[PDB]
Amino acid sequence: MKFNPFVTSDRSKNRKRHFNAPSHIRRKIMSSPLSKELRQKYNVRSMPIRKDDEVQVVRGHYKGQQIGKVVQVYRKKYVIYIERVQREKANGTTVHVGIHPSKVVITRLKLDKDRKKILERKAKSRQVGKEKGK
Amino acid sequence: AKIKARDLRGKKKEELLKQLDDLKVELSQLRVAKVTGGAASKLSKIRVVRKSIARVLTVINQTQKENLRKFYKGKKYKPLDLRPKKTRAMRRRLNKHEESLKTKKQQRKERLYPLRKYAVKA
Amino acid sequence: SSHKTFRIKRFLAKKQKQNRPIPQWIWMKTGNKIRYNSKRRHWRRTKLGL
Amino acid sequence: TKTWRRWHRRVNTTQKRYAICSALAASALPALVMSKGHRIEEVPELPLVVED
Amino acid sequence: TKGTSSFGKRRNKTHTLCRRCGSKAYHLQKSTCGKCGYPAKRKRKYNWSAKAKRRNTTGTGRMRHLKIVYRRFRHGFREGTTPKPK
Amino acid sequence: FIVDVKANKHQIKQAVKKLYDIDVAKVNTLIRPDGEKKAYVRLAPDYDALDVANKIGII
Amino acid sequence: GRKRPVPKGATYGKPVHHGVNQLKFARSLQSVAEERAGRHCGALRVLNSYWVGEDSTYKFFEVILIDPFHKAIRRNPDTQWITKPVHKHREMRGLTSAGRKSRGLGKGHKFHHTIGGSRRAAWRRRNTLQLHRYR
RNA sequence: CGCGACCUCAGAUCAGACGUGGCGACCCGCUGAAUUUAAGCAUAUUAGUCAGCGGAGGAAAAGAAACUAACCAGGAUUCCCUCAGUAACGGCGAGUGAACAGGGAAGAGCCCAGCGCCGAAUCCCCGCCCCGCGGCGGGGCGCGGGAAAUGUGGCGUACGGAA
RNA sequence: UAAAUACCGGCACGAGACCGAUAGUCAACAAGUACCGUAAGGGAAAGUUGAAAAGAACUUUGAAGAGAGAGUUCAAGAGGG
RNA sequence: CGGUCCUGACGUGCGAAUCGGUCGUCCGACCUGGGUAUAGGGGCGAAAGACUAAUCGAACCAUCUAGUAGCUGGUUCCCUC
RNA sequence: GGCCGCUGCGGUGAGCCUUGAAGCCUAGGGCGCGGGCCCGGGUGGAGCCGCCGCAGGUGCAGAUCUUGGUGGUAGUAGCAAAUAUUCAAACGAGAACUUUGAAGGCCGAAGUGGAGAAGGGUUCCAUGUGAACAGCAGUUGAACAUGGGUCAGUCGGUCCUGAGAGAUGGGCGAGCGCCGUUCCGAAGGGACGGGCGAUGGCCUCCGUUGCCCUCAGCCGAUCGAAAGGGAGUCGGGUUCAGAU
RNA sequence: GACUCUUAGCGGUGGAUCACUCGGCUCGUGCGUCGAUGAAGAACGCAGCUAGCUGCGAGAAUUAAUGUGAAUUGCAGGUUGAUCAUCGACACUUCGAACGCACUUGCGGCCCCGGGUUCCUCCCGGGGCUACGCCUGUCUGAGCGUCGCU
Ligand SMILES: [Mg+2]
Ligand SMILES: [Mg+2]
Ligand SMILES: [Mg+2]
Ligand SMILES: [Mg+2]
Ligand SMILES: [Mg+2]
Ligand SMILES: [Mg+2]
Ligand SMILES: [Mg+2]
Ligand SMILES: [Mg+2]
Ligand SMILES: [Mg+2]
Ligand SMILES: [Mg+2]
Ligand SMILES: [Mg+2]
Ligand SMILES: [Mg+2]
Ligand SMILES: [Mg+2]
Ligand SMILES: [Mg+2]
Ligand SMILES: [Mg+2]
Ligand SMILES: [Mg+2]
Ligand SMILES: [Mg+2]
Ligand SMILES: [Mg+2]
Ligand SMILES: [Mg+2]
Ligand SMILES: [Mg+2]
Ligand SMILES: [Mg+2]
Ligand SMILES: [Mg+2]
Ligand SMILES: [Mg+2]
Ligand SMILES: [Mg+2]
Ligand SMILES: [Mg+2]
Ligand SMILES: [Mg+2]
Ligand SMILES: [Mg+2]
Ligand SMILES: [Mg+2]
Ligand SMILES: [Mg+2]
Ligand SMILES: [Mg+2]
Ligand SMILES: [Mg+2]
Ligand SMILES: [Mg+2]
Ligand SMILES: [Mg+2]
Ligand SMILES: [Mg+2]
Ligand SMILES: [Mg+2]
Ligand SMILES: [Mg+2]
Ligand SMILES: [Mg+2]
Ligand SMILES: [Mg+2]
Ligand SMILES: [Mg+2]
Ligand SMILES: [Mg+2]
Ligand SMILES: [Mg+2]
Ligand SMILES: [Mg+2]
Ligand SMILES: [Mg+2]
Ligand SMILES: [Mg+2]
Ligand SMILES: [Mg+2]
Ligand SMILES: [Mg+2]
Ligand SMILES: [Mg+2]
Ligand SMILES: [Mg+2]
Ligand SMILES: [Mg+2]
Ligand SMILES: [Mg+2]
Ligand SMILES: [Mg+2]
Ligand SMILES: [Mg+2]
Ligand SMILES: [Mg+2]
Ligand SMILES: [Mg+2]
Ligand SMILES: [Mg+2]
Ligand SMILES: [Mg+2]
Ligand SMILES: [Mg+2]
Ligand SMILES: [Mg+2]
Ligand SMILES: [Mg+2]
Ligand SMILES: [Mg+2]
Ligand SMILES: [Mg+2]
Ligand SMILES: [Mg+2]
Ligand SMILES: [Mg+2]
Ligand SMILES: [Mg+2]
Ligand SMILES: [Mg+2]
Ligand SMILES: [Zn+2]
Repeated sequence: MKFNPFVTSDRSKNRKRHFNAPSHIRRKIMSSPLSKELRQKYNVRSMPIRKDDEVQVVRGHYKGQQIGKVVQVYRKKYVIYIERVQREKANGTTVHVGIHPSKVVITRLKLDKDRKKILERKAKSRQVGKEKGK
Repeated sequence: AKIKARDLRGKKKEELLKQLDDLKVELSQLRVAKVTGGAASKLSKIRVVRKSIARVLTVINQTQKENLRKFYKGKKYKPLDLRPKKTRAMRRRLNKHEESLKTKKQQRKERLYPLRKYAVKA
Repeated sequence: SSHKTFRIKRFLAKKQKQNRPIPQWIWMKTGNKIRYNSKRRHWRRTKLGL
Repeated sequence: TKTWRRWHRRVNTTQKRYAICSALAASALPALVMSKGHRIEEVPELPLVVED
Repeated sequence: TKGTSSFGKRRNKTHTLCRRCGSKAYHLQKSTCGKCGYPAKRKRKYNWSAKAKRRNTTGTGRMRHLKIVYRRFRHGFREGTTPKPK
Repeated sequence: FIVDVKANKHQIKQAVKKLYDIDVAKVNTLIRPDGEKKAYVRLAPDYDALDVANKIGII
Repeated sequence: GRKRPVPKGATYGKPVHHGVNQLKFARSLQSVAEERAGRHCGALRVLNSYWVGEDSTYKFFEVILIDPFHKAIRRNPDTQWITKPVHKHREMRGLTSAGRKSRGLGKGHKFHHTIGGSRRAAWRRRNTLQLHRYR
């Protein structure tokens, strides 16, 4: 149950906020879970998706075990494009099929200084939380 | 290359002006190319040149106004631009010193009868 | 009339500028509901006031 | 509709306490509890009391 | 000649656009605005027309200064200071 | 040329002289029905309008 | 006195409201004087006024005004109360002595129709249906 | 005749400030109807209400008795319950209509003029120097300039005060 | 001269035994908009493809709108009001 | 410039006052554009209660107002007594 | 009296539901005196219901009811004011209407001609199209879409005042404000010239100057005419659309 | 056989019902802030392709700074920080209480600069001023107003 008297349970308000969130909030919404091995080796459960990460598709018509590289993150439509998840149009052109990041599992992150800083921050937060809990 | 603003603070007004004039000439050439029919590359560079103009002008203005504030810092009368622009009511309100100064009679009253700290047994 | 004032000429210029159909490349946006310009104005039919 | 419709009601304290007593008395009968629908079949004793 | 025939003699106007409110209600011979009373210092506003009151009030325009005023009040009208440089 | 509505013939002549380093004989101006102010700038007889257009970039 | 500004003495209504001649103004002539003095002197603030003369057709008063932004007034702790914005145009709202005289306010059983802030306040308190949640 | 004071009154693009207009849910001051009810209608009612005008604030107004009471007396203002649809008003018809005491929310008191006594002991402004400076203030120096005796400041205000 | 007091405007909020596109604000949408009146002013109608445009390549009759085949889709018995 | 008669045409018209023939006046109390003044119990009227934006024996717009009506119209499922 | 019906809330049905909810159609099977209800078939694609209580903006055939849609009339009334068309060719998928040539006609210089004022505001010009509009049709358009086009010392506004409107002073007014236009105003910021003091130019002589001396009426600020008053441009050529 | 009626199947016209809801309505809470340093409101302009809506102001779908940290997207285009959010520096067209006089965007005056002149006057461009009322102080004044000296 929610006890904070300054956040809503209003369905309409939550939908409006989600569909009108600015880009830097779209980034936070567009988060995907790391694989089992990455999760074990980083102590971090999820990471906002980036443009050049290897991922897998877990649900839908394109689910499988193949490793695909993200092509572009289309924040306006809340979908991401992978390098070989695509269908065939009528004329013969191949266009990409959008997939929600919540149905995708990250396989190998694109590391830079800021990404590493995010990972270490999340790891430290989970460590302090576990110390408090136990 | 990419004209930024960090590398312009340390410069001097004359080369700032000459860079601005060169940028304006480039923008004029781009607009001529646009009206005659040119390349989408130049059409896209038009906005880049416009933003470069904007940032050069704002750096010039900021440096000039900070220098002028330093000039008028010690003076008692200064331009309305350099006066603080709060709301009208907050400009008309009594200032901090004179809304706190008090009469000798009631200050003597306060010093003779200070409000004490006391407790009452249950 | 041929005898105009600067203000009335400028107003007519603006109305003429805004009397225009929509470009088709807006029709392909994501959240677009516009299908045509519903604020058109034909000189014979609507007389613009004034 | 108006905002000054009589929304709230008033009940005497004596009969409010009467109702509380009646509810507590009914909550100690296995027939009444099972009729209300609780799965109390394996419960050892219906006035279930546990230590502090 | 009471109707159709007499409608043809209407060729010169009685109202033009006024400088203050931009509505075609500036009487030319009177030199007064029918909607806002432009020559008068005070805005023309009446309590028997709520629709007219709400058609052009503070909520209808651009709010150029007053929205910035609200934004600055949210922080208390700070001046002279800048955020801590990196 | 197309100039802004606040320009007069003296300013237009001086601006053309400054920007293009040419001599100006006379200036005709009108305001188009669109709102922009067109300018007809005639040059001194010893300059060549074809050459000026070539250098400015219109042809 | 004050006569009713009605065209040609034609009050379209009931006979009770037909009079236009023998009517009187609610406020006093001293209050009217202070009002127009302050109205002309917009930047100044009116304190009080007194009586200096009268003839058949005129009365004369002297209104005491204070400039609120003079520092000799701003820096005095016993008379800087007049600089507060709440005292802006006292004579317009009937806060000066002459304005208060015609408001019928004061202690006692004679001023029962003013108990509260003012006459309007008393009327509003009395003419309101208090509807409690439980009544 | 001229010169010098004071008094009343002028002109300044004189130095420095201030007001104007907007919104108007709530508030203060004026002005103020008629539909309607009375089974007609004129007093009355609608109603000090709508319309109209002016003036503010974050609240406004009120406010520390020229009070209530007739008791073994209470003790500024404002708000809630009750007093009470009561006393009273009313072609005594229709209708209208408080306050005191009691219980609570809050709770805070003060200042002048005047009579007096203190060498005007009082205040504003311009200049330099030192500091502070986005609420223009503190200190030192001017045989610097004004306001003020047609009355500034200190003590002092009905609970008494002064020596 | 603060407090207890008032608040259908304004800046943020939270909730509801409320209405659910002829309802609820006139206005769920480019609504005080289109439009009407010389003017004061008056003032609407108008939501929904699909999970994803995958929005029908190509063949053919016709000048063309428009059809017959082929194809997408789970469904065109969802073909751009 | 006006509008007699045919009481003609039309009379869901070409037209919310038009058409045809026939008619009155045509140097004057003449016809007319633009500017200007007079505003609603008011204007203006060679006077018909005429005209005052298709509205005049008291214009138009918003509000008081959801004005009152002893008077017309309507008033939503079943069975049983 | 309703185990008649509608919407929402509190409890209850280990209720129903993508192996298919609501809704809709049904020559299907039934129940109830009735209000109505339950099954079967089809369509549809995401929610719904029974019992115990609670609440209500809770049940339509009518109101010259409101909004929206659709009929008969009806392929009907009508597309009849102002004399009138014809032959051939071209483009074109397609010609009674477009264009060109020829013929026959009308307006008849108070015009069905050539140009302006008010008003309209891009309708003006070229190309392209023929979805919609032009009450038949269109190869056409004042339609639609792309693009172009209005050049001034000597045309006019700009200036003046007219009938009139309108500030300051003043008066009145609770007040927004109103009256008033020379009337209860210290209503001139100008100058022939002389002197005084400062300045630049070969400080010659003059100019820019601050003061004194001297001289001095405005009918009242200001607005008010694209037909009134008001100096000054004509000839030839030029575009697709502009020419003093 | 035509036409007419009823019924059912299918297909039309039409948008009822059902289900949805970035919208309202009501209640409650905190704050409770405009303007001559130019407000509310109006007009006109600004995007590579842009009409409306939105944002903005000749620096014109924004500059600077802070935070976040790899995008925007309908089509093109070219990590020492793209985009968003915040917003404290800068900037902010013409009207509008609206301010030189009028409201055509017409006509001025004073001062200082750069063209001209080589200040000698014109003329051009730019910048700063030029409203009403009122308070304090300053300067210049007025009066057969009350005086004093000569
Ligand atoms: Mg929390
Ligand atoms: Mg004292
Ligand atoms: Mg027309
Ligand atoms: Mg007129
Ligand atoms: Mg007002
Ligand atoms: Mg009366
Ligand atoms: Mg009264
Ligand atoms: Mg008080
Ligand atoms: Mg008295
Ligand atoms: Mg000054
Ligand atoms: Mg005000
Ligand atoms: Mg009656
Ligand atoms: Mg009756
Ligand atoms: Mg009657
Ligand atoms: Mg009466
Ligand atoms: Mg009364
Ligand atoms: Mg009122
Ligand atoms: Mg305020
Ligand atoms: Mg107060
Ligand atoms: Mg006392
Ligand atoms: Mg009783
Ligand atoms: Mg009464
Ligand atoms: Mg009491
Ligand atoms: Mg207490
Ligand atoms: Mg004293
Ligand atoms: Mg709650
Ligand atoms: Mg609908
Ligand atoms: Mg609706
Ligand atoms: Mg519906
Ligand atoms: Mg419905
Ligand atoms: Mg639909
Ligand atoms: Mg949907
Ligand atoms: Mg289906
Ligand atoms: Mg379907
Ligand atoms: Mg007749
Ligand atoms: Mg007839
Ligand atoms: Mg007939
Ligand atoms: Mg009259
Ligand atoms: Mg006559
Ligand atoms: Mg008669
Ligand atoms: Mg009338
Ligand atoms: Mg009625
Ligand atoms: Mg009867
Ligand atoms: Mg669905
Ligand atoms: Mg309901
Ligand atoms: Mg019906
Ligand atoms: Mg026929
Ligand atoms: Mg015909
Ligand atoms: Mg003939
Ligand atoms: Mg012609
Ligand atoms: Mg002609
Ligand atoms: Mg043409
Ligand atoms: Mg046709
Ligand atoms: Mg010439
Ligand atoms: Mg003039
Ligand atoms: Mg006047
Ligand atoms: Mg003229
Ligand atoms: Mg003329
Ligand atoms: Mg059937
Ligand atoms: Mg529909
Ligand atoms: Mg539909
Ligand atoms: Mg644009
Ligand atoms: Mg930036
Ligand atoms: Mg950054
Ligand atoms: Mg004029
Ligand atoms: Zn106006």
